[PDB]
This record gives sequence, structure tokens and C-alpha cells, in this order.
Amino acid sequence: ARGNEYQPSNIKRKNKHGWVRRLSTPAGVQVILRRMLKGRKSLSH
Amino acid sequence: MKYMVYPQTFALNADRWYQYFTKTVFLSGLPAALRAVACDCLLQEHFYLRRRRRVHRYEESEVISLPFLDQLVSTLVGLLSPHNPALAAAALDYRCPVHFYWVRGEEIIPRGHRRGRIDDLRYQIDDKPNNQIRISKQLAEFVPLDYSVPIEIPTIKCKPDKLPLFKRQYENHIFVGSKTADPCCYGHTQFHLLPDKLRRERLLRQNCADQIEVVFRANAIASLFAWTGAQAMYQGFWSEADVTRPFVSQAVITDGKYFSFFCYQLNTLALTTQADQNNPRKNICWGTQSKPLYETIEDNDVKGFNDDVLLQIVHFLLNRPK
Amino acid sequence: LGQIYANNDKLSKRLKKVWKPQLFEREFYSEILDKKFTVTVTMRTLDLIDEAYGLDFYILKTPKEDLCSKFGMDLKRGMLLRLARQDPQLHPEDPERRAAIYDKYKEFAIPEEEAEWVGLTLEEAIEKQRLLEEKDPVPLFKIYVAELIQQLQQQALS
Amino acid sequence: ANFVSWKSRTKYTITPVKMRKSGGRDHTGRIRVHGIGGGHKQRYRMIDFLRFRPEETKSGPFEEKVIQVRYDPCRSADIALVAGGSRKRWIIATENMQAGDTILNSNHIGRMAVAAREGDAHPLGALPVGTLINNVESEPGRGAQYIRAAGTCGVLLRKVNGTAIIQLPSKRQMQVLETCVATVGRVSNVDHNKRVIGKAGRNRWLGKRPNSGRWHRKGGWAGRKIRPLPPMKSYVKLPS
Amino acid sequence: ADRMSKWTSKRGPRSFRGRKGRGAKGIGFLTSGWRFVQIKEMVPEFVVPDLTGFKLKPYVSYLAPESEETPLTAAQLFSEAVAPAIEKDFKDNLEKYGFEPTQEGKLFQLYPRNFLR
Amino acid sequence: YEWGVRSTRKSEPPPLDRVYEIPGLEPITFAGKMHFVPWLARPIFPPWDRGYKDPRFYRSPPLHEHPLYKDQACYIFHHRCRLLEGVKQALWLTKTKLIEGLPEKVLSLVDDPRNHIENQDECVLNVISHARLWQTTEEIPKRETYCPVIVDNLIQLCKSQILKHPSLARRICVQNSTFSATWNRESLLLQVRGSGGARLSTKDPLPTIASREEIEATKNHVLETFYPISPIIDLHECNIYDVKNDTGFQEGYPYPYPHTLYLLDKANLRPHRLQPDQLRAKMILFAFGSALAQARLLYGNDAKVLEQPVVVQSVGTDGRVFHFLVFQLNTTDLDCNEGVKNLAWVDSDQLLYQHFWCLPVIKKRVVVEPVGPVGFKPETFRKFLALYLHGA
RNA sequence: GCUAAACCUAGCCCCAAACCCCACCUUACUACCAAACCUUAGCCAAACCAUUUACAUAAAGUAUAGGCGAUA
RNA sequence: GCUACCUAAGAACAGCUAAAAGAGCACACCCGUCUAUGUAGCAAAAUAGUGGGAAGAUUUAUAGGUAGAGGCGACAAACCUA
RNA sequence: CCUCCGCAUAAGCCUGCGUCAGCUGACAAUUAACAGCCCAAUAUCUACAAUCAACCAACAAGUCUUAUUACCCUCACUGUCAACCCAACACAGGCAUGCUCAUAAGGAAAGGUUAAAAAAAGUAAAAGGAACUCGGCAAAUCUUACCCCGCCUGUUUACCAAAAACAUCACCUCUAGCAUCACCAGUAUUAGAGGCACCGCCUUCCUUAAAUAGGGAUGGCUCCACGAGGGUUCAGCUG
RNA sequence: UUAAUUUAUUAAUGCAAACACCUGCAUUAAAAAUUUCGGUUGGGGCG
Ligand SMILES: [Mg+2]
Ligand SMILES: [Mg+2]
Ligand SMILES: [Mg+2]
Ligand SMILES: [Mg+2]
Ligand SMILES: [Mg+2]
Ligand SMILES: [Mg+2]
Ligand SMILES: [Mg+2]
Ligand SMILES: [Mg+2]
Ligand SMILES: [Mg+2]
Ligand SMILES: [Mg+2]
Ligand SMILES: [Mg+2]
Ligand SMILES: [Mg+2]
Ligand SMILES: [Mg+2]
Ligand SMILES: [Mg+2]
Ligand SMILES: [Mg+2]
Ligand SMILES: [Mg+2]
Ligand SMILES: [Mg+2]
Ligand SMILES: [Mg+2]
Ligand SMILES: [Mg+2]
Ligand SMILES: [Mg+2]
Repeated sequence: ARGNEYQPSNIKRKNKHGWVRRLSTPAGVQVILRRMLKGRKSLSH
Repeated sequence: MKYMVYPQTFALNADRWYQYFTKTVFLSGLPAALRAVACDCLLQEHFYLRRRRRVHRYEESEVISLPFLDQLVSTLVGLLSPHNPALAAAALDYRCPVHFYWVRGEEIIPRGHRRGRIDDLRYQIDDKPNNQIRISKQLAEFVPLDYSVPIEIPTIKCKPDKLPLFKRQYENHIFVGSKTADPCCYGHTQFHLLPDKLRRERLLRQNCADQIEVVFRANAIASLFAWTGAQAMYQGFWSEADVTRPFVSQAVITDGKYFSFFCYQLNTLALTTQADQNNPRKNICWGTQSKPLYETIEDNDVKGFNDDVLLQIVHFLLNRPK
Repeated sequence: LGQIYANNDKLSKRLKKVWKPQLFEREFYSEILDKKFTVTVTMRTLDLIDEAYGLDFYILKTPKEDLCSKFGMDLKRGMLLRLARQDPQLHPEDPERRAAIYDKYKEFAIPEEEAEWVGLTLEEAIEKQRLLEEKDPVPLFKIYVAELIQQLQQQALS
Repeated sequence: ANFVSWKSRTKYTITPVKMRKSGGRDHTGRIRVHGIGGGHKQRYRMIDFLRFRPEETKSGPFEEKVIQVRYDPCRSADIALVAGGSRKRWIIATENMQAGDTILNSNHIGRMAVAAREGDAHPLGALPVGTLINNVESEPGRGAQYIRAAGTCGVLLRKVNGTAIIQLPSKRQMQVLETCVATVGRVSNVDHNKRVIGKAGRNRWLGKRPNSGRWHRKGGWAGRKIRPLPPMKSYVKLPS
Repeated sequence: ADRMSKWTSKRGPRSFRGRKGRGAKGIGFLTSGWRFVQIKEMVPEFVVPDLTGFKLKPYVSYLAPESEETPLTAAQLFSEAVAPAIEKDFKDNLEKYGFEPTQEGKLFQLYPRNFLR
Repeated sequence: YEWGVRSTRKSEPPPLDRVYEIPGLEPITFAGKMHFVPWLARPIFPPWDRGYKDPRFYRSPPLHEHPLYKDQACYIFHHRCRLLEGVKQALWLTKTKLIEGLPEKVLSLVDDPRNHIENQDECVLNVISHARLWQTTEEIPKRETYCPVIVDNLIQLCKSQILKHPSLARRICVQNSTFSATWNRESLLLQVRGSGGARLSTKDPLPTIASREEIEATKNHVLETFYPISPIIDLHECNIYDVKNDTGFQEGYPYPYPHTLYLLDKANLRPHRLQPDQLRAKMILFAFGSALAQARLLYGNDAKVLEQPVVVQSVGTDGRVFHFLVFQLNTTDLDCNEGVKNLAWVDSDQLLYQHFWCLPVIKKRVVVEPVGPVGFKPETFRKFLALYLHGA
């Protein structure tokens, strides 16, 4: 019954975790800054 | 999944490819008040009629030639009805769709879980001739059924895809322009208006001069084959019960200025491999080169009006059933 | 922004407390600027103005830290620039009145080069400096022509 | 939330307007009012509650023809498309308003009391005392705000000086300057009370939904309780 | 779910796939009906010269002598193009020698560059 | 009550920096930076002019500055105006007197069976069936498809009478023709910009139906008025308009005389379809507009009683119901309410068939109504043919 | 005798010194349309917890503070 | 991106019986009454049969909203990525 | 021999049974007409559902722009493969839509053998027919009648409870006289909250052979219909 | 929750303060917030 909580949709993916939304708020900008400091290859989703 | 065969097509050598898809041999040749009316329609749509909105060359076809062709067909049918009683009872259709669906050849599925399995090649023509005339009595033959001609149908070694031609899956329709219940089920003549995308000017700019006649010829072959095939299937023939009498129809294809004339006799609906392995008959399409009805239109005058084009239109409209 | 002890006994609960000034909207006339400003103000500010004997005196006397207002420092810069330039725009067609005002506020006058930078934040000062020192690069054609002419002059002289 | 109110149209029109449902949510996206949601899609017909609105470049009392009386999804009272001069507008239809009727809208406070004919709008000063009224303004020219529901009728209780005392349908008195306009008679659809919803589905069509947790305070709904005083603490709840 | 693969026009739904491109420069615009109007002037015209009679070849004979690289500089170009005329007119208004005060008014403006390659 | 809530109204610009209120100093803004920063003053940018001019980014300068803007407001009637009072308003606007039923002069043209089409009912039934059932692969064609089809097929069926009537060769049905006609009515200047479609043009003007005596007798008839609705209601009140009378064709056009205006209300949705009364009003107005354009072109732009009345017919149909109209414009002195009045014969709500069954209704596995038209009325087609044959 | 066992530098730790072409904020990496600032809290210690505690050297753990207690 | 509720604009509902139905029987579809199996399973809640609804307060695709003492809730302390 | 299967579109995925030579590597491939990517503005416009739309039937009241001014250049760009996606898996699960209603499409339940027990699924069964059992659970077969609870259709503890619990029309009580972000573009026949429960009327015997079972001799009643609710029962049916 | 401690915050009032709005200070509420659940004995009690 459970396990399939991920129902992929690129629109939701980008609107929820994308670069633009991350930069839309100071908290998201700090998310990006933390990923950059850690050296993540993928800063945003 | 079936190939969308477009009568009015930009593809090169589409006439040859459609000849193959149809099993059609193309043959060059053939099997005053009216002039005033023609000039009147031309000048009506070009000069006399006042346009509130500026007419752009991207829409001149639809806003000038289409009303012009409608007026030609309607007025000429009216004037020739006395000289062709059948033309009085004929139904005149404006942009009524013509659908034909047939199977021609087989292919081995190249890839996927169905790889290696035999699949028929299906084709669909969805045409919307600008005008057409439907009668209740079939026209006479242009040549006896089983008429053999030395010319051979072109052979296409490549897949239909290589000619820009794509597959879709949608309703398979067989339609002569009206449902089967319509008594006026046979086809008399079609009038086709080449769209702006296929302008003679654009064709000359991009490719050779022969490609214009190729466009005309392909439109004729496809549209008339679809119409005659739909007529036959309305009469109850199909690939496994081939036509006992040839099914005939005529077409005039124009860009607004240039006109070309085509006669088509469908002798075969047996196009599938099974029904065509030992089928000697072949469909026939007679065609003429495109000729300008007029040379130019300056203000209120039509210069170089060709009477032969109008005579050919009149001859088609005067063709009668027996 | 601080805290208090409920009922002012340390053995009671500790509560967050914000004390805010009572703000008024008042209209002030600046003699040096010959303009009336509507300014949100406090009774303390009104008292300080009274002690200074006028808005202009208050602005010109109170240092940046005591004034603590970007608007106040902009007024200070405007008044100081007006004094340094002795701008005739102060009451035009009334030179006697203009001279009277400038004499009244004479003690605060400073060089214009300094009055230009009064009350500017660090970023504003940086932008001002960048605008001052921005110059579209001179084409090297001009530099090389000047150098060639100079060298040819030297050769002709020698 | 990215909520922008649908009530953005600035120019009055007859055409029904496509109105977006709220679901009882604020612009913040949180539920502010419970029990709202779903229901039949509805279109809003802008109602002109200022009955005395003389046309552009026009003035004085004017008449209007009742083009039709229509059901309004957004009201209990039914509305009337009514046309005058070269304009049409929606108004609240009175009880006996019929298509083809004539309606008079005047701002004239006659010295005598004007014969009060149902449907016409006069300043309260011009009405006989005790006439049934609806679509009453609070201020002159404000626009009708009171006595607007189906079948409702206030009463012009008194007129003294420039002030009239009205009895609102809640049987509460209200003071309004006699220059403020009101329309005579009771609002249409007088049988709105007697309508029986019959089933839960009909309310759900009307956009009312069953909703719980309507209070959001700790412990949910809590009826007020009288806090006893120290002397009465001994007898608050005497054990049996 | 694939965060590392590059975002291309093959990935999103129909709208995404239509909207994103592959870097090809625009050629025209879209009018009503999604009819594309191609602007001729937006199309790069290849100015290909006539190569007939051209003696140069893709390669150079190894017999050619080695030389020292001397990258052209503004000073060198000025000396080789303007200094002669300047001297000849000084011994005997810089536009006469070639300098132009401003690039505006030219078809090929040097800054901001407004020509391809 | 003011429409448009604040939260939806455009937000007020932020208050100007106080630095801009200090006379002597030049504020330091981020204009030099070429980008916003929150710690510098917001520049006051000069309005930009080089835009709002390029095609594809145009603005259409205000109405007052348009060449044809006029202080006197005209009231235009275009194809998409729906008169409140319908036929009464149209009659008042055109200064016309209504007559129920078509004139005998036209109704008699079909009485003799020679004009009757051979297999007339068969052909009409086939036309209806093609329009309403057989038209497309779809089971039930829409009005937008079967209204123009039915009209065109009927017109062809009538044109088939060229056998009996060679005079039918001197006509042609034009499409997308647009006429314009302006005239005054009690100081109100009214225009009709008729676009419609399917204008039947003839090389000869139509014979007049009303005699001199009847035209003069119209004087006694009083033009019905309606209050408090003004005659202008539902007419586009517009200040940008042209007073020129346009017949829709360049000078020298063969077939210059309008014969019939074929108006079709082919909208699929009832709210987008004209009511029968409003359709009849539109027919009256368009016939009047064509006739008035013809009169202004022929007898000049002078308000006068016409010695030779101009006759224009019109058939307005929704694909099933037809309305027949013959309009005789016998006066261009429209300003006054008194004098000879134009006159129109109208036959209303002539339904060619009352219902068409696209599918066979089956109850308890029994076919009750067979597929096809039911209640077909050849009388309406006789009236249609009579109008077509008028003038031939 | 299989699996395995072993290995030594890849680097790292702590100090010192020294102050260190094109594309991309729209769905990022997509050529081109009319707006920041604002007390940390709490764990924890007090054997619970509630005020409180808990974010060079020497003078000196001194003066002081503190449910005058933990402690500071 | 589950789920709860809501917003926008979509879509689906055979046949029979009955007539404009929160109507009957019953497909698709939704659910999950009872039984058996399974219980590191095919499955971190399934399978088979049986059963309830199946034109509605229905089911459902798409996009958007409500966020943690908060949301949402036809209150089961239900749900808010097992 | 088998399949609510199959083919497409959408969404998702992203080369993931094409060729070649040794799972790896190399090589190839999806070609726009389908689809996406639009629109020059200012204003003024736009009461009249849909349901074959014609009657008929309503209520829940239901996607509805021309004039003027600018403007002529034209078919670019992108998706196009597959045996595929979400479930850690070559997962019996989840998975929208259009057509095919048994397939013209798609597939293979048995690796070989033997024929033990126990276990699962199924079929048949003498005589009997509920004696089983907490209970007719399951199965087999047709049915009767009656009680308790809840009026009803609905909702709920995703994953042990589907119910008498929750909601529900109806009714009662309390609060509110009012506009530009919910309530509401509403106004006391309205809105919010709570309670209650459709509605309507008044104030020892029987059953069995045996019966801890069942049925009967504001409040008090009235159960029309409905129910995978909880009990009892005739008849039938049955491993 | 009628356990203890608070009212910071809102809502009311009152007093000052500025001449509807707002600041400070009190009081009363609402809403909450923080924190605690002594020990020994007693199975059919009411300590
Ligand atoms: Mg989902
Ligand atoms: Mg502790
Ligand atoms: Mg059904
Ligand atoms: Mg039902
Ligand atoms: Mg629920
Ligand atoms: Mg509970
Ligand atoms: Mg509980
Ligand atoms: Mg197997
Ligand atoms: Mg085995
Ligand atoms: Mg047995
Ligand atoms: Mg027993
Ligand atoms: Mg029994
Ligand atoms: Mg026993
Ligand atoms: Mg059972
Ligand atoms: Mg129940
Ligand atoms: Mg459960
Ligand atoms: Mg559930
Ligand atoms: Mg359960
Ligand atoms: Mg028992
Ligand atoms: Mg139920």
C-alpha cells in the first residue's frame, strides 16, 4: 500500500525545489550557500 | 499506427511516393459569358471587394483565392446546370472532409517487444477539398478495367519515413464527404486550393521548378485516390472484394493563379500484399501541367486571361454519368 | 528591547518587554533650506530643538551619533553644502536675507569638499567615489599620437 | 499564498462574472471560515444597489423598464435586469416585480408623501410613515446595505427633522438621514424560508460542506463558564 | 529524481519540451496562431569569398623558415599604420589619420562589438 | 459602492526617499550601478520614449488624438449588437412601418407549379439531412457547421432554377462584403457597419413593391415609440467613427445592386445566438443599411423622399428557423418622425423543420422516431425560393 | 593448498609565518519587453523547578552578585 | 509529487429497470464486509473468492494553496512522504 | 493453451533485448504535417445555459469582443527510441485518457521425474441434513418472520475496529445592524457558532425434546424506508 | 483543571501623553506560557 509516495512530475519538482524557488527567499539562498560550502555537485533540484 | 498521407505535401517526389502507396500509374495528358463570369469573380475577390483589414501575403490564399474558388465553382455549376442536368441534382460541398484508410504492404517490426513480427503498413488520407461535387449516378469509365499500360508504378526501396511521413494512431475513417446514408455518394469533381505554405514563390525559392508540378501531381494522386477509394468502399468493395467497375473522379488543383487538371480511375482496392500478390490491375491518374489562368491583375483589369483553363474547368463540369 | 521581572521582584517571572517612543508628526521649517518638512518626531527631539534654538541649529550641532537618523544626516549635509557654497538659491532676489541666514549659521561652515561627504553611509560614499573616478578609457590613439608628437618635437630640437 | 481576490473588475457590467470560490480561506491560504467549499460553479451578476444613479450627463428622477426577473445564485433575493435611457443594470427585485413593469427612481423629497408604489425608490423623507421598505442606505448615496435578503421588509417607523427611524428585519431601530433612498415593498422570493433542503447533497451543491475543528483554540469549542467568587467557591458544585 | 544529468528539452512535459531549446539562435518571432515569421535580417548570411585562383592551402611546406612570434599590439599597429602619415604631416583633427571619436554611426562598431566573429 | 478591491488595485509606489526633499544636494542612487541595491536611493528615471512605437510593441495613442475622433457621439450598430426592444427599436431607428407576411408580388412568384423545383421536397430533405446528420464523420454536427451548410445548399437549390429563369445568370452571392451607412434620427446620428455574409448581388435593381399611394399612406401611420428605454440602447456609442457611406465595393463593380442579405446565426451556444426578435431587428437594420448606402451612392447624399424606392431583401436563419424580410427604403429624410416612412414586410419564425433526430430514439428496444427531419415544412422553402426569384 | 595473510606512501593533523569564448535568478546554466535591518531560545546545573546557571601574567577566585544557593 | 482539506480548469460513469432520482440491479471505476492464503510474503498491508457504492455528499488526471503547538480533520488523536 | 488483454496519447524515465565483436565495448538511431513554443495595443463590448435542444422537465443557475490606430516580413526552434514509470528487485502492488470486447493485438500456468505424509486450491460423495460451532464461519442453496440500534444515501481509525461513532436534511439556542483580501463583492428569509437528530402523535406465557438465547405480557410514544450493523427464527441447502 | 507562577501578547476600560491614531502606566479578562505530581502503609476501599 505504501512506499510509492514519489509520483514524479518535473513541474512540481522544479516549482518546489528549483533554483528559482531556492533564490526566492533568504532561507533558500542560505540552502544554496550551504550546498556550495559543502561542495555539492547539485546545488538545486 | 498508420502513416498520415498528406495530399498537399511539401515532401520532394511525393508524387512518386504516393504513386507507390496507391499503386497508381500517372499518365501525362488526358484519357464567352463564362469568361465574363470568371473575370468577374477574379476582380471581385482581388479589387472590387473592399477589405476593412489589410490583406497580408501570409493570408492571401485563404482570404482571396478560397472565396474566389468558391465563387467560380458555385456560379459555374449554376450556369452549366442547363447543359448538364445531373449537375443540377448534384450536391456541392464546401470544405467537407474526405477520409480514406487503406493497407498497402507489410513491414517487419524493427525493434521493441514486437520485434521481428509482421505488421501491415496502414495509411490514412484526411483531405478537405476546397469544393467538391457529389452525384447519385457514377461517372463513366475513362478506360476499361484491366486496362494495361506499359508505364510501371515507381518502386520505393526505402521506408515511407524517409519521405517525411509520420505515423499516428487515430480514428480510421472512410468518408466521401458525406455519410453512407447520403444518396449522392459518387464523386464528380474536386477543387483544391494549395495553401500558402506551398506557394509557387516559396517552392521556386527553395527547390527546382519541377517541384511545383510535383506538388500538384501529389495532391491530385492522393486526394483523388482517397475519394475514389471511399466511393468504392461505400459501394461495398474492399481489398478482398475488389471493384468490379472502375471508380472515376476528376480534380482541379489551383494555387489561386495556376490550375492543373487531373482524371483518376481507381481499378484496385486490392492493395494489401495478400490481395496484390497476383493483382494485375492498377489505378490510373491522367494529369496536365499547371497553367496560369491569368498573367496578372492590375487594378481593375485581368491581363492574359487564359481561355483554355476555363474551358478545361467547363469540360470537367460538363462530364456526365451515362 | 529588554526584559522585566513581573511585579518588579527578581523572584517572579521574567517577561519580554518592548518600550517604544511616542512618535508625533510635526512640520518643521528650515531657514537654511527655506523648506518645510513634515517629520515623525519625539518629544525628546522637540526639546532638543528648543535647546538648540531651531531645527537648523539642532541639525548642525548634534553629531551623527546623537542625531541617529539618515534623514537628519541628509539634512545636515544639505545645510552644510548650502553654507559652504553660500548658494544664492537661498531666498533668491533677497540677498540681504540670504546673507543674514548665512551669518547666523556661519560658525558651522566647512569646506565644500568636506560638506559633500557628511552623513554618507559607507556604500553611498563608495558609489560617490566610483562615480567621481569613472572615466571612459581614453583611446590609445590619442595617447600614442601625443607620445609620437612629443618624441618628434624632441628629435627636431636635438 | 499567491491569492489575489477575483473581485478585480473595475467597470460595472451586466455580463455574469466568473467568480472564484474561496473555500473559506484567507489570502494567506489558511481556513478562516469553516464549512465552505465546493458547490455548483457560479457567475456573479454585479448588482447596482444605488437605485438612484442618474445616467451620465443626466439628472433628476428617472423611470426604468423591468426587462426581466431572474434567479441569482449569489443571493436569496431574485434580481431584475432593468433598463433605462440607454443603460441596463441589475437591481434587487421586489415581491411583485414583473417583466415589463415600470419603476421610478427619484431623489425628490416632496412636501407631501408620495404615493408609495411597490418597486420604486424614493428618499425616506418622501415615504408615508409605516411603509414597508428594503434596500436601505445607511448614508445618503452610500448604496443599499440593509434589508436585502429574500422576503425582508423594514418599516419606516418615524420621521422627525431630517432623520427617519427604520425598523430593520431584526426588529432593531436605525437612524438614517431622510435624504437616503430606499425602495418600497418587501424583497422578492418571499418563500425562501419555506424551502426544504431535503438532503445533505443539496447543501453540498450550495457550497456548504461539513467541517469540524471550527475553533482552532486549545481544547476546541469551550462554552463560557461563570467563574465563582471566593465566597461561592464552597458551593460551586456541591456533591450529592 | 536525476539531479546530476543535464537539464535538456527532452525531459519535462510537453510544455517544457517545447519551451526549452538547444542553443540555436533565434531567427524570427511568433505571431497569433503560433505562425512563425522568419526575419531575413536575423538569419546569419555566410559571406563566403571566391576561392578561385587562391594560392594558399590548408597546410604549409615544412621548408618554410622558422620565425619568432611577435603578437600584434596597439603600439605596433599605430606605428605601422598611423605613424608614417603623422610624421609626414607634422614635418609639413585626427580623423584625417584614421581616428574616429565615436563608434556610433559605423556598421561595424568596435565597442560594444556588433558584428559576428 | 466602488468596483475593484484595493488588494487587486495596482499597488501605490513606495514613498520617495527623503533625500529628494532636500533642495541643495544631489541624491546618490543606484542608477550608476545599473541595478537595484536596497541601501541606495531609488532613481527617478525619465520616461522612456523609444518604445511603444515599434510594431509588435505598439500603444495606439489615446482616443482623442485619433484622426476620426468626433465630439458628437455616433451610435453604431455592428454584427454583434443585440437590440433590447428588437423589432420595435429597429423600426423606430430606420423610420419603418412593419407589415406581417411577405408581399403578394413575391409570394405569387412560386404559386405557379412551373417555378416549383422538380423533386423539390426530395432535394430539400436531402439538403437538411446532409447539413444536420450526414455532414461529418461526427454523429451530431454542430450549428456552426450545419447553418452555413443548409443556407448554401438551399441557395444552390434555388440557383438550379436557371433552367426556367435565365435572368438568374445576372447575379452572384458574395461573401465577406461589408457596408456602412450613416443617417440622423432626431439629432442622433446612427451608423450601421454591416459585415454579416452572403450578400446576393444582382446586375439589376429590384422592382418596388409599394406603390406611390401606399408610400404616401405611410404618412398617417405613427412610428411606435417606447419609454423609458431610449432607441439608442444596445447600440455601440462611439466617438471614433467615419460618416462616409460605403456600399462595400469599389465603383464599377458588376452586380452593384443588393438583392438579398443572408444573415446566419450559427453560434453553437444559445447565449451567443440572437433571439428571434433581435435577429429580425438585425435583418431590418442591415437591409436598411444596404438600401441606404445604395441610395446615397445613386441619388446623392441628400435627405429627401426617394422617387425610386430601393428594395433590399434579407433572410435571417438559425439553421432551422428562418425569417424573411423585404425592406423598401422610400425616404432618406430620416431626421423627422413625420412624413413618408420606409416599409418592411416581415414573415417571422418560418421553421423549415421543427426537429431533427440525429439518433433513432429507442424505448424498450423499439424505435419510436426514425432518424431524420420531422415536421418538415415546404412552405418556408417556397417563401425562400420566392425571395430568391424576386427580380427574375 | 585454497581462502587469505602481510606491506608504505597517497595523503592528512597540529603549529609558525604570511592577511587570502558562450550560458546561467524564467523551470539556473535559457541570445532579444514597460525589494534587507528587529532581545536567541532551550538542553543543562541547582540532584525536581519556578529567580538564577548555561551562548599574557598578577591583583584574584579578591571586591562584588546570588531561591546570599547552585553558582556567577 | 503520500495523505487531509481547499482553489482553477478538465475527464469518466456499459447494459437493463426506471423516469429528471444523494432511485433499483449490475460492468468499467472506487472501496475494503467476511473467509482462506501469505506473515523476511508477490507485497514494510498483498492474493483469491465474497461483498458495499457505482449520475453522485461520486471517482479521477493536471497545476496551485494551507507547515509543526502549526496545518488539515463528515473527531478516528485521523492525516501531514512507509 | 491462456489474457480486462492489446495499440496509442499523456505523465514519468532517459538509450535501458537495434548491428557488430569480446554483461562489456564500439557503431548506429527518433527527420513534421502530430505536439509544444503564440498573439500590438487602447478602450468599448458581451442578461437570454446544457442536456441530439426542437417540445417536455427544472434547479444546483452553469468558459464567455468588435472600431480605430500600428503592421507584410513567413514555416525557425524543441519532443519523436525502448521490452520503459512509482514501489530497494525482470516486485502477483500503484498507474490518467482514447479506441479494440475478445482480440487482426499480446502472451506461456509444467526445468526432468515420482505420486509418500503434513499443508494450499478445487471437484465428487452413500444415509442424515446444522447433530458442527461462540456464531450456519466456510460451502451449498432457496427462503420466511421478527426484534435492538441508527431515520435514510454518505464518512471514519491508509496498515487489527466500517460500527450503534461522524456527518446528514429537520429543529432549537446563542452572537452580529455591517462593505472593498475570507465571511462577502454577501446584509436578519443573512452570516458565524453550539446542541439535537428525518418525520409524525400525545404530556409468568410462546418458541425447543431440552431455551443463561429470542419474542410477549420537556418527557412518553410512533421504525416509512434503508443497513456487508447486532440478535432470533421457519423452510431449504449443503462434507 | 477552583494545582502553583505570570500577563510578555491581544481585548477592554481607567490615568497620564500627543490634540481618529498612537506611546507609557495600571486594573480586569481572554487566550495562553512555564512547572510539579513527597514518602510509608492499605487487594473487596471511600483511608
Ligand atoms: Mg497523486
Ligand atoms: Mg535540574
Ligand atoms: Mg449507467
Ligand atoms: Mg444510486
Ligand atoms: Mg473526510
Ligand atoms: Mg472520539
Ligand atoms: Mg480515544
Ligand atoms: Mg513456465
Ligand atoms: Mg518442479
Ligand atoms: Mg453426502
Ligand atoms: Mg448446536
Ligand atoms: Mg434449519
Ligand atoms: Mg456441540
Ligand atoms: Mg457465508
Ligand atoms: Mg446509519
Ligand atoms: Mg484499519
Ligand atoms: Mg478509507
Ligand atoms: Mg476492517
Ligand atoms: Mg443457538
Ligand atoms: Mg451505507
